Amino acid sequence: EITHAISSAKEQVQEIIYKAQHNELELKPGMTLRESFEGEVSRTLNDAR
Amino acid sequence: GSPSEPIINFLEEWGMEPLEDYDPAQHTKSTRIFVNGVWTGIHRDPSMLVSTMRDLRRSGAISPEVSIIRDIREREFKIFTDVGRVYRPLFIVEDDESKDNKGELRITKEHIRKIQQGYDDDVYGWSSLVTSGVIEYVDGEEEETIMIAMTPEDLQTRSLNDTAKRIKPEMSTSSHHT
Amino acid sequence: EVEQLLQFHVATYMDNDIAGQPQALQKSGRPVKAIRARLKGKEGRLRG
Amino acid sequence: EDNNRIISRLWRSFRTVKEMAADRGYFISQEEMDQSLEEFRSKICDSMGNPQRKLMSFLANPTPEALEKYSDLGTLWVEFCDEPSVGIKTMRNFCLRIQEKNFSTGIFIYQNNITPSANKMIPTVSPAIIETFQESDLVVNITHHELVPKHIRLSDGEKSQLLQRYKLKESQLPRIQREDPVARYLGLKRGQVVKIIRRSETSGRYASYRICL
Amino acid sequence: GSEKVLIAQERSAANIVQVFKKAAPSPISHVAEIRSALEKGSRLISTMQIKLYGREDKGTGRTIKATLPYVKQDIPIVIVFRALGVVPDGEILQHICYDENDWQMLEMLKPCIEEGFVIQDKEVALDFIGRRGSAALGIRREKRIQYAKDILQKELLPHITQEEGFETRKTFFLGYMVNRLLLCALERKDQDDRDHFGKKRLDLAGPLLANLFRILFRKLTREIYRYMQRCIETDRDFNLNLAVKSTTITSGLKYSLATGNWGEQKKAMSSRAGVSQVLNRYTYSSTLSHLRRT
Amino acid sequence: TPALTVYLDREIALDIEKAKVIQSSIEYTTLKNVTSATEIYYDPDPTSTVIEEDFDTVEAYFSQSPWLLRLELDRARMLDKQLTMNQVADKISEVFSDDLFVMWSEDNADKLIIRCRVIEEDQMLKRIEAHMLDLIALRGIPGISKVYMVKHKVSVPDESGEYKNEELWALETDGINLAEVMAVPGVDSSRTYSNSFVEILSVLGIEATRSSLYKEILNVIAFDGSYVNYRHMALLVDVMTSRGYLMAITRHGINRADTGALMRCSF
Amino acid sequence: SFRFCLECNNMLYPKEDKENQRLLYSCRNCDYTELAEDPKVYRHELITNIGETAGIVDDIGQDPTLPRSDKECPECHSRDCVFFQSQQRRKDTNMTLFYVCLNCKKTFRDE
Amino acid sequence: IAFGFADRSLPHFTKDDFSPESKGFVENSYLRGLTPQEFFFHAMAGREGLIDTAVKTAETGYIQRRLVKALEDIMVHYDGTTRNSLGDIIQFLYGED
RNA sequence: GGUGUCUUGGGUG
Ligand SMILES: [Zn+2]
Ligand SMILES: [Zn+2]
Repeated sequence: EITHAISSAKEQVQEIIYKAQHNELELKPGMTLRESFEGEVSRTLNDAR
Repeated sequence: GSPSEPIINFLEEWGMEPLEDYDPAQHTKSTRIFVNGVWTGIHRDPSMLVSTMRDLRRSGAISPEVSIIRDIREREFKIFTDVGRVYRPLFIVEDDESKDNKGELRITKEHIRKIQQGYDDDVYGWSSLVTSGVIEYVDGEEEETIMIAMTPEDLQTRSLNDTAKRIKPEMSTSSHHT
Repeated sequence: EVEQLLQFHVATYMDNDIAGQPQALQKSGRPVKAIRARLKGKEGRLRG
Repeated sequence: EDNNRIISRLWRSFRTVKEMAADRGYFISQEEMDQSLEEFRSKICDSMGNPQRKLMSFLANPTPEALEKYSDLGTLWVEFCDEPSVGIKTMRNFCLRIQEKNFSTGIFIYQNNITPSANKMIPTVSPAIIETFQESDLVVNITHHELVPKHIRLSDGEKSQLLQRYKLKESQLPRIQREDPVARYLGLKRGQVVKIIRRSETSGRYASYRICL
Repeated sequence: GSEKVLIAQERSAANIVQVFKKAAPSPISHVAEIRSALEKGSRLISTMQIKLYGREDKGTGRTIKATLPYVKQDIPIVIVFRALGVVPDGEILQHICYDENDWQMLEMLKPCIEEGFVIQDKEVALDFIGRRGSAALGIRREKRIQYAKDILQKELLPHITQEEGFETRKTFFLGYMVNRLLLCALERKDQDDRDHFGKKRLDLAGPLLANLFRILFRKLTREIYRYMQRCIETDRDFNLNLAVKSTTITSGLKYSLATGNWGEQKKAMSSRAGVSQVLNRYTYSSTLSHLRRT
Repeated sequence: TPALTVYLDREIALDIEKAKVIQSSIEYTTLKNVTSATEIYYDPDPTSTVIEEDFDTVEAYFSQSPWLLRLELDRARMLDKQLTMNQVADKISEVFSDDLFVMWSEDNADKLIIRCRVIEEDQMLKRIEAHMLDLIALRGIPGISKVYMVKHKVSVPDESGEYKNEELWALETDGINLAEVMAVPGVDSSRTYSNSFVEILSVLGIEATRSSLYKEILNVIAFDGSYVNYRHMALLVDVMTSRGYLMAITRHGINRADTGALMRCSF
Repeated sequence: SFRFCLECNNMLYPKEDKENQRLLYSCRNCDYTELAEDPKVYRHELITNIGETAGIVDDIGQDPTLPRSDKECPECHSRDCVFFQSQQRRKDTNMTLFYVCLNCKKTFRDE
Repeated sequence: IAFGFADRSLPHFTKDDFSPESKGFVENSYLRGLTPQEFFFHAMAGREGLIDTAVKTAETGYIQRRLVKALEDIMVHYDGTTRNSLGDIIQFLYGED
């Protein structure tokens, strides 16, 4: 179960990376595209753990 | 620390052009060569110059503690013979992309047999390994330009399922590692 | 010159931390422990 | 357009001034309290729409309660001046008119700036008192803010009672600056004591006292 | 009778250009700093910053001014290119611009050209440098020129060379430094990393003893001079075995290695302390670690 | 990090379009924010032109110095900020009444342009261009560099008296201007709050300063779930506001009291 | 892009020929004054993109540290290309990539 | 984990690799054991913690010293008031209750 | 019956 959850989070992060590289990420107020990307990835990985 | 005279002599021999022969109207692509932080010339083709310098260092002609740092985005070639640089040894992966020996370690079981013996078959110690081109030294700056495999098993991707041993990393983003 | 030497000795007898001048020094190279330095700091009279 | 905004801001400032006057103890007609934006524009603006600031200038008399309580409360004059920059000329006229009709207190609301040479005439015009406010400052009534509790100036006898109850001297009280926006809004003079009742999460209600610097 | 170990000293590298950002309430925004030293001796010689005056949207003049050693006021860059022997602004720019197609850098270089438009020859700019050399008052122009020319020759990038007739190489290094400055200023490259371990050096027993011995031996030679000043007056032959007070170097080395204060004894303050420490012999691994400390 | 919390009027506080209009009204935009690239053109004849696009515009604007400024305004930047050519040109003429003569292309024009005329003059044009791009305001309160559309879960009683949550749009903003934002129509002028209690003191008085100071200290302490009893922080904020002005906890604050010399020296 | 003097090798500044109303260019050192081609006298940019694809060299294929992708090269149908993101270092820049083929050295993109 | 090297965290990764493993995600547990890269990143984080612990205590002690000196002369008096050494009133009733 | 002073470096809490 644990390794499946970690693999799922790695796939989610790879999808966020694809979205950011193909200019499809949704920004946040008071926050840059790169800072939004980092915040979303950190949220994803913290919830994975 | 090491004298910079042989470095300068090799650079002048192999094709470095001076700054008294510099004209930025023509040299829009040339790579500038630094020796100990001193800009000493420019070259038309850093590739063969760095290849020859690395072969000279791995053959013993150049002091093993000499940094050879190519920068590609900045179009620079920096050679250091400074005193006080910190360095560490690494194995040398065969990187010439022309022979079946490509992509695996240059050190073999004959070298280990010689190291256990303590002499070559016509004293064989660590320095003989360093001078035979199977281990070289890298400082922090040169470390920027290299691609280090973590373990000798990482040189080849394995095809497992061991619930106890830790998963050695996938390393999937990159199609082919060099 | 000599009256100014007197002025400097009297000053550094009381305060050896005067801005923009050398410090009254001892034989060993250390500066003199002036009264102000006796009174100030973590280790001075008031806090120490 | 921008004329509507200017008129609206001026009307808001006028409403704040009237609330200031009534809070300080002067009697204001109940109809002039509820002065509306359109009725103000009717009574002040022109055919061209620009407003006559000489009609807003009113005269206030002490409410009988604020006379029984604050025996030193005279008659108030409030003037909206017409010159954006104000110099020694306009202050000279204002002080001459205030002393001319024995007005006790004169509030002088200006627009842009009051030059120091004019500013110097404020204290040398005893026994009358001249205060000035900027229109930008008067747009919002700060005593309506939730963080500003209600200030009530004590009378001389009540200040004496406060000092004797606590066996206090004036210098041993908490203090308020004469330039404090709520002290400026209340016309506090040196030595006068406000009473400040305010919310208390441990006791419900708490009365504080500050003396004016 | 006490075991002493020399702790390796960490210092920033020498002969490398580093470009730094600055702070908001500072007119200076970008600073290229280089320290210079020679391959022989490995001793500091001179330091030379090249600052970028003018904040973002403030400080209308976005000129760049160097800071040469031994001068009080910061000289504009075109002035020093002219003092070094390249007056025409086209040649200065060409020494700066390797690629004519680029336009932003050429657009950021004009205010410098305007603030240093007055000068058209080497002597006047070099006097302008001379008027700031922090020396005594009232030196005449012809030798103010010699002082400033000496500053431009030596104490300006001594690692390149300190001899005359090679000013073009110093101009080329100035162009490289200006280009790195502009690349950092135009956000086309990130600012240099102070903590990068490849830009640091470790000073072991060798260089430390070299520094201390150099200090003490210049001390000894000054003593020898102050003795040969007196004894030679007598007009006598002297055998030099009574002319050298050997206790100076011995006492200095012993004092530094026994106290740790790395410097002359009378300058214990302003000297590094703890360079030498009592070798830790509590257990074997503590000794092995203490001998490898930094 | 200065910041305001701008409570909206209730009618606005529930609708989102009205709140966004108030947001647009409160935010500060300069000509930099909508400018792509500025030129300088030599136009020797005011009644004619050496350019081939804007000749019709000035022939329709007609039926001084020969130095012309041709600045371009991107389309999407205007679109996103509800800004058109008309308001921008009006604002430029508001502060450049007679030292400047402005030509402007129309909003539907395939190129959004502005042209200006001066009334050796190759450097006053540069100074004027810099000063326009860096000092012409269009709308909003100076000092408010960003505005956010934030959501606050206030709990208010119902018509039955029972407390129920209620989801309202409020405003947060970078930078601080309490007095001028408090005046802006559509804002609940009686509830605007600032995280800089020096601003509170300058605007609202000393009692509001005490309240704000306690609010900040309670926020900093209770951030991580720590609980300090009320009376201690009440005492700390009462000492800092007792004289009528903010007394910092430093030598510069403590040592300006009237206490004995030995206390002050001991610190 | 301002030029330089054909005689004094300094830079020419704008000026006005009031007797012909034509923008000349005056040398502030010499007396030479030539007719110009472009009536632009100044330029200023804030949304720029020079340095988008410029961070590429011929021998960028020789870099052994660049990650290699499987994108098809539009030019030579080559199944091996190294890739990297925008070499511009501003804060608001994209994370969109650039793609360099090792066969034709033509740069391409995923668009 | 920042790109301390040029465009990478460690020299065992390729440039511009934003995957969790490159920028400091440790997939293993303590029981399973960390890889060398994960070991180094966790060491960086622990070092950050040690620096914080070593360095913030001085600021905190200074703050508490200043607070104590500011409030040292304040006592509840027999009439209930809270006054300083000058006798000036800070609160008319302690804690307002 | 009277067991001296100051700095540097390494640790413990
Ligand atoms: Zn010329
Ligand atoms: Zn291809």
